[PDB]
Amino acid sequence: VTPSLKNFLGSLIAGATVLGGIALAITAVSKF
Amino acid sequence: VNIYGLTATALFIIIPTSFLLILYVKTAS
Amino acid sequence: PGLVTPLGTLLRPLNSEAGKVLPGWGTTVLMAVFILLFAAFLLIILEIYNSSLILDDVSMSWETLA
Amino acid sequence: LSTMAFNLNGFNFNQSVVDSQGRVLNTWADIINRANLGMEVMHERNAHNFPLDLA
Amino acid sequence: TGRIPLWLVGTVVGTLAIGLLAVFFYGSYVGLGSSL
Amino acid sequence: PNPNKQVVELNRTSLYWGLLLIFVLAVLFSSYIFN
Amino acid sequence: NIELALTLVSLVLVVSAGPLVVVLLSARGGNL
Amino acid sequence: RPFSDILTSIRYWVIHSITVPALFIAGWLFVSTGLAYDVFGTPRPNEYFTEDRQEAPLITDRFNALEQVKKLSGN
Amino acid sequence: IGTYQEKRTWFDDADDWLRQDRFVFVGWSGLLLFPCAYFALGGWLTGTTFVTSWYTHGLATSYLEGCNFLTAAVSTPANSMAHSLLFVWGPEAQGDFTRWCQLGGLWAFVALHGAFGLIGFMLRQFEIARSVNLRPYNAIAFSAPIAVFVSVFLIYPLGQSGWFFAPSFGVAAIFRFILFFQGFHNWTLNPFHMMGVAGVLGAALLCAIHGATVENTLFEDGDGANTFRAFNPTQAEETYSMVTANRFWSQIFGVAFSNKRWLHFFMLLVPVTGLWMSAIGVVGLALNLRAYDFVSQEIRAAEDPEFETFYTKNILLNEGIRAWMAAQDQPHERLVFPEEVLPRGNAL
Amino acid sequence: MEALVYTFLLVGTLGIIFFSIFFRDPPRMI
Amino acid sequence: AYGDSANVFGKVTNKSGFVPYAGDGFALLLPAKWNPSKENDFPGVILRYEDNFDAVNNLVVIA
Amino acid sequence: GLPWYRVHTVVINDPGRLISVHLMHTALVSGWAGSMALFEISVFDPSDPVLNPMWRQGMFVLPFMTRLGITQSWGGWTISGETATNPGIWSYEGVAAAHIILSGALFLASVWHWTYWDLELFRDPRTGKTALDLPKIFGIHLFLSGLLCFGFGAFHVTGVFGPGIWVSDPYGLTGRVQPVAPSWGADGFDPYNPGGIASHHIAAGILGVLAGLFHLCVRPSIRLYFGLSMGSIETVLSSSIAAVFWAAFVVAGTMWYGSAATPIELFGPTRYQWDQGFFQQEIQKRVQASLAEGASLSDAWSRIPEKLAFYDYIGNNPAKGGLFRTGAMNSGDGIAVGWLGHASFKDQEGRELFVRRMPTFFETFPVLLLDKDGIVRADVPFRKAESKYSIEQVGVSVTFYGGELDGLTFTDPATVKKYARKAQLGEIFEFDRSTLQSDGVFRSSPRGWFTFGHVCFALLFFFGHIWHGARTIFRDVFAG
Amino acid sequence: IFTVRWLAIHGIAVPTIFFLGAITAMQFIQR
Amino acid sequence: VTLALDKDDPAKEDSVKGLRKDI
Ligand code: CLA
Ligand code: CLA
Ligand code: CLA
Ligand SMILES: C=Cc1c(C)c2cc3nc(c4c5[nH]c(cc6nc(cc1[nH]2)C(C)=C6CC)c(C)c5C(=O)[C@@H]4C(=O)OC)[C@@H](CCC(=O)OC/C=C(\C)CCC[C@H](C)CCC[C@H](C)CCCC(C)C)[C@@H]3C
Ligand SMILES: CC(C)=CCC/C(C)=C/CC/C(C)=C/CC/C(C)=C/CC/C(C)=C/CC/C(C)=C/CC/C(C)=C/CC/C(C)=C/CC/C(C)=C/CC1=CC(=O)C(C)=C(C)C1=O
Ligand SMILES: CC1=C(/C=C/C(C)=C/C=C/C(C)=C/C=C/C=C(C)/C=C/C=C(C)/C=C/C2=C(C)CCCC2(C)C)C(C)(C)CCC1
Ligand SMILES: CC1=C(/C=C/C(C)=C/C=C/C(C)=C/C=C/C=C(C)/C=C/C=C(C)/C=C/C2=C(C)CCCC2(C)C)C(C)(C)CCC1
Ligand code: OEX
Ligand SMILES: [Cl-]
Ligand SMILES: [Cl-]
Repeated sequence: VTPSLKNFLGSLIAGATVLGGIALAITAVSKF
Repeated sequence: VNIYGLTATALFIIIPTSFLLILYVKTAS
Repeated sequence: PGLVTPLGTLLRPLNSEAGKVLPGWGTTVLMAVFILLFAAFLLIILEIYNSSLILDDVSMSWETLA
Repeated sequence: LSTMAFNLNGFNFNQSVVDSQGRVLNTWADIINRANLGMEVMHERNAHNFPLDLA
Repeated sequence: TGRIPLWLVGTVVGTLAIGLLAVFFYGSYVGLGSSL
Repeated sequence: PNPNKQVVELNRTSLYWGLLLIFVLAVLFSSYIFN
Repeated sequence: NIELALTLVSLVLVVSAGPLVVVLLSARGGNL
Repeated sequence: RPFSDILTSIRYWVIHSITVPALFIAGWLFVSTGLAYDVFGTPRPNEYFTEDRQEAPLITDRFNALEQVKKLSGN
Repeated sequence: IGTYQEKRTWFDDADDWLRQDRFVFVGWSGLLLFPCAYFALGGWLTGTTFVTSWYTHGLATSYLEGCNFLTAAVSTPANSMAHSLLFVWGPEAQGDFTRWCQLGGLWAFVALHGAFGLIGFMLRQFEIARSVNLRPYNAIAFSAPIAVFVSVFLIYPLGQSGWFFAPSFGVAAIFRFILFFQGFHNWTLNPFHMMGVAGVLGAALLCAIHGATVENTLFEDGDGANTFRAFNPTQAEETYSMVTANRFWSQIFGVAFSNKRWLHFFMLLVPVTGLWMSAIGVVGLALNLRAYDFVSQEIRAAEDPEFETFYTKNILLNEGIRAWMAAQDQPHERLVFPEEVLPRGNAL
Repeated sequence: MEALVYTFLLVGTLGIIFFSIFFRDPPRMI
Repeated sequence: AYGDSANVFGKVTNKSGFVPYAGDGFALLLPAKWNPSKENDFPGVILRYEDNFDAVNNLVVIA
Repeated sequence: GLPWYRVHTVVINDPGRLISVHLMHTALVSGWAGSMALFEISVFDPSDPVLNPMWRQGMFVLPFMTRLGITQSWGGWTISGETATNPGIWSYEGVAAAHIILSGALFLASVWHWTYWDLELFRDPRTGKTALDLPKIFGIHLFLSGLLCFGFGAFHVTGVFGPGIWVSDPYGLTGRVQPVAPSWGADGFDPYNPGGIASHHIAAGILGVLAGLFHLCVRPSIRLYFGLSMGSIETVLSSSIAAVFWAAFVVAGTMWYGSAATPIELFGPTRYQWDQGFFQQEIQKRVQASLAEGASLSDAWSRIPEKLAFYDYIGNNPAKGGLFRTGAMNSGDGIAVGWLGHASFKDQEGRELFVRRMPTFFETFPVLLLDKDGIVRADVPFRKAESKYSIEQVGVSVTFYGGELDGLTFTDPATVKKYARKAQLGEIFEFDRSTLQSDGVFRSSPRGWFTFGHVCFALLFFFGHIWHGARTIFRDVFAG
Repeated sequence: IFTVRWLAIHGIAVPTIFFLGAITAMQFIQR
Repeated sequence: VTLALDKDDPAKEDSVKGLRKDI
């Protein structure tokens, strides 16, 4: 795996976590 | 600048003008 | 209506059903997965062209024609 | 425009940033000055017999 | 609320804000970015 | 017999605006057209 | 810097004079 | 509570009578300590020109930039 | 619900919460507008406060360096980066914040986040308008600002060598960008910019004339000097006389609006039209397709030395701007022009 | 004759403005 | 990341307006604002400096 | 009375006449396709395929026809420059005539669909009112679209049945339409990898077919249908406008940045090529090789192909053009006649001097001669009162190796300065600016013009998406 | 105590107060 | 003589050869 590809895949995971966190946040606030 | 240049300007100042005049005359009629 | 042409009758069933919807989000969740996957694909091709995602295989140059 | 007509030009921060030893650290203002110089040396190519354009 | 004249609060805070901007102009003619 | 049949409507101001625009645009691009 | 220091002292006293008059007048229900 | 009501609540003032001062002090210390120069790699007034390079640095290698910029910065 | 009654879903929950009366309308668009805008504007502040372009443009662009509000600016990345998105994890910064800032990564960060912020803002306009059940003319009008940003901060930079030749986020930076266009692209001569200037000047005239007319044709609905007091927020009758206004402009200017709707529609059409026209012109400059000069006069001036016009004079000025700024404005070109080669007029 | 073309365009624009002020639709509407 | 404290309320490094320079068997105080130049106007040019703005103001040391 | 900007809204609820109005647009497009092609063929010179390529002749549609295979012509000439032994029905003229005949057929079809707009097919069976199942209409159209995409990539491009696609060497010195093989690999995503076209079209095609079946079989979600107004024709229009404007940007970038789909010997060289000295480095490279072999400077420069040298010219740069500089590239610089040969500028000291090439961003660039070190050693001074790098005082002589001026040496200050000004514009070629009476200004290549036009359309269509999309979302408010 | 309104107020005010302190120190740095 | 780079650079300072491997 090219270092660029490895970093790119990692950034994708980071983006998913950032998005997932937003969903969790709105889920919790909507829940309460 | 050539015949084409003047022809372009002529058409641009004639085709649209005539079209507008026709519509107004039709509506005025 | 009217003008019932044979071609019209042949294609009639294609447009016969309409407004028919599936209750609930249906396949919306599956669609969302595809949208995300295709979005990732576009990012890869863009980064490769932008040279951000450097890959050993691709050469990203007119020399690729060679 | 009227004030500048009386030679009251806008802010001049040319060579305002200086390092420890005194070397001038150029800024965006300096780049704008570089262009201003070009327009100045060109305007009235034959209408200046002296360096200063006091007029 | 109470025991606090908001008009004074504004006058004081406003005076402090003027002072902060004055420090910026002071720094304009002193230290870095002073052309000297 | 299409019920969708309608008619275009051009008023005096609309006509004036159109003619003014077509002329102003010509005055603006005429110089560039003749380069 | 003594001159600068006492200069600032003067600025403080003079600038505070105007509000001082208002505050006092307001406190004693003056005609402000 | 209207902002005016809060801007009149002396309690609110007491609550920010320490936090706000600390926030400003921290900002002053940040720059005074020199942490800002290290955090953002902003050249200090005495390190803009190195003994090696007496001219503005020009990064020319895109994929070899990391090492280039570090060398230009004289590490 | 849904003209059929459906079971409530988590979406319905999140929907009501996001679309809920709140100090500020979060909505669904806010999930993009609030975060991106904060990072964009925040990055611009951090950059202008403590970030240097000494390694990107060799220029001091930070308050820490001693720059003021006007000089401080987030400069574009070096031309070596070309059209690289320059992520912090990118093949350049390689996850180094200090270097990412030194490489000019913040500029791309602010631009990218700001670009999506504008998209989120326009989406917010549609969202709020749909909730208020009103035609989203405001959102359609916000297309002109977005078009200008995309054409000047994206299309042009992409059409040129790299992000280096893009507007840097700074007062002085924008000024040098403007001067560069005149010297190299002759933006002023471009007909599309001309139409754009007409729109901005025309919109300003409309805004001023409309405010003056209305505020000067107001009816006496009060018994005090202050007319502003004499108005009811839920009044039905117009506060000013459209008739009186119509006659005044009909006699003073010769023509006057008679439909309030058309007047306001014209007030929003003029500015939007102008911005879009200038955007098309910037698209041409991106590809270097510019109306730099008229060959007809150029040939005449060359053959006839005496022949001269303000057009020829402006051409010479552009020649000086390019020759007396290229050395620094474009450091990648590494152009060392002997003073004798530079074009200088008599004296000066 | 490019100047003649330019003069025609300028004259034509002015003519439109003329009728737009004196031969305009009566402003029956406020 | 050398932890050099900012020169807050400190003293100016150099206000002489001249930076001492040393070359091959020749030494002189170059003007501080003047920047290094890379144009060999004449043969034997050893040191070449020019003003930040006007290039007319230049200095050449030929050996 | 519909306003002028709302006259074509009459067919919004007339599916029968909607096909007619669409048939008209298709006919007009087909007619222009064959018409413009016929005009270009009537104004095209295939005599010189080296110094007078199609892009230099300002041809626009001819490149596209050649890209997919059309190369011969009933004129007995090939785009390659050789005689068209058997152009066949698919000659440039043939394909043009075909499009024109298609246009006519579409016109007659439009007339019938307009007259007989009331077809029961449009009516819905449950109510009898005219209703279109947009959900299924997209599915059936998508399925057919996928079929063509896969077929084009697996046959026309692959070559198994289709003629093939135009493929050229990295320096476009030699290329033609040859069958390609799908890469089916990471390299397949390289924009300059021709094989990618076949692989992508085959992959995208098969998926499209499958996706079409899904839309045909699976019905839309109730929440999605209402949420996306899947019952509104304007809904598909707004989304479709979004797709076309998106593609336009992608197509433009592909043309500007260059790709295997945009041959440099069919659309002209890219501006970046000059910016990076692509062709220039090759010329110097092979020259150095020939010198390393032991050949004289004349021999090496003589080896350089004029076509390669022609590519190394600021004039061929697409960015070097004007918005209103209309005409073919040949006009404005003349019709290339031949190559004068490499110009070698040397000072009296014997030091080789290199003329700094003009950067694309610069309309006029000062002439500067620098040594290998990169130090300016000579130039044409604007002020000659007391020059220190004057070509005269530096004593610079230009010697041309290869080309017309092969072995020709020039010491005349004026002559040397003249060649120096040309050198800064790249390789020095002879141009006939009499036949076309060139104005002496550079023009943009069809590549640049295509990019400008499609980018402009794309930016405008963005407003179209927002407008039609806003109307669909606020249909209730816009209702009236 | 941490409503959206409160979060927004401290989302800008807290950073601004720090930035202001930093800018003030910068006004007293000597080259 | 001069290296291809020693020739491409003076002719075009932004040439890939001169703008690459510079580190
Ligand atoms: C296939 C794309 C498409 C289609 C089918 C439509 C269809 C429609 N649009 Mg529309 N529009 C589009 C794209 C499209 N638009 C784009 C990209 C934009 C952004 C600029 C707009 C912006 C727009 C606005 C602002 C409006 C419409 C409106 C309308 C409706 C009225 C049409 C009309 O006024 O009669 C046409 C009568 C005319 C006199 C116009 C013809 C004059 C043109 C300029 C001359 C022809 C030039 C050339 C041949 C155009 C083709 C160029 C092409 C080859 C690249 C209609 C149903 C109107 C509406 O109310 O929406 C419902 C409306 O006001 N559109
Ligand atoms: C995106 C579509 C597109 C593109 C990229 C091109 C590109 C090109 N065409 Mg072309 N053309 C097109 C569509 C297109 N065309 C269509 C639809 C037609 C049918 C009418 C033609 C008919 C055509 C002919 C007959 C010729 C070309 C030619 C050319 C080439 C010369 C450059 C040029 O066109 O002059 C420069 C382009 C401009 C200066 C644009 C004009 C500026 C705009 C219009 C603003 C004007 C606004 C103003 C209101 C206009 C009226 C003002 C008034 C005073 C008149 C060039 C590569 C020439 C050629 O090379 O021959 C093979 C040629 O002779 N084209
Ligand atoms: C093994 C199978 C295979 C292979 C080898 C390839 C190979 C390739 N595909 Mg591909 N693809 C496949 C399967 C495959 N594909 C499948 C199954 C699908 C789904 C059907 C796709 C869908 C797909 C799409 C949609 C695209 C490709 C593209 C490409 C090419 C990449 C170059 C490129 O990105 O264009 C150039 C660079 C870009 C497209 C990146 C830019 C994208 C931006 C976001 C577009 C701009 C939009 C925006 C409105 C612009 C705003 C203004 C701007 C100034 C900012 C490449 C040769 C691209 C292509 O067609 O090349 C033209 C592309 O667009 N493929
Ligand atoms: C300098 C000129 C100019 C500016 C600064 C400007 C600014 C603004 N216009 C807005 C709106 C509008 N403008 C409109 C028409 C126009 N706007 C015009 C000209 C301008 N408009 C013109 C000429 C017109 C007439 C055609 C309309 C119709 C609207 C609106 O509806 C909207 C509004 O409601 O205004 C009150 C606001 C939307 C902000 C936003 O997206 O929120 C979120 C913030 C975001 C997305 C951050 C953007 C970040 C930017 C793009 C990049 C980074 C910039 C740095 C932080 C700072 C750089 C500083 C240097 C440039 C000096 C904003 C205050
Ligand atoms: C020999 C000769 C003739 C020499 C002259 C040569 C010469 C100088 C040539 C130049 C010609 C020329 C004009 C060139 C410019 C070309 C150009 C830049 C064209 C741009 C075209 C274009 C479409 C631009 C896009 C942007 C755009 C749409 C701008 C529109 C600008 C515009 C028209 C704005 C309004 C201007 C204006 C004067 C408004 C008056 C409004 C008005 C009547 C108010 C009255 C009024 C107001 C109220 O508030 C109320 C309440 C009422 C009741 C009311 O009534
Ligand atoms: C980039 C980035 C990021 C973000 C960041 C941010 C967001 C930041 C922020 C920052 C900030 C948030 C800052 C602030 C600023 C502000 C300031 C600095 C202020 C200013 C003011 C002044 C200077 C004033 C003046 C004057 C006047 C005029 C008024 C009153 C007062 C006075 C008088 C003084 C993240 C995380 C995503 C990661 C990645 C990267
Ligand atoms: C009837 C018939 C026939 C015939 C047909 C034909 C003849 C066709 C063709 C037709 C045609 C012949 C078509 C075409 C048309 C044209 C077009 C379609 C174009 C247009 C143009 C445009 C649209 C453009 C515009 C513009 C300008 C100019 C400026 C710039 C920009 C632009 C470019 C955009 C036949 C035999 C078949 C048989 C059957 C019947
Ligand atoms: O005339 Mn107009 O202008 Ca104001 O400066 Mn002095 O004098 Mn001229 O010079 Mn530069
Ligand atoms: Cl002048
Ligand atoms: Cl004088």
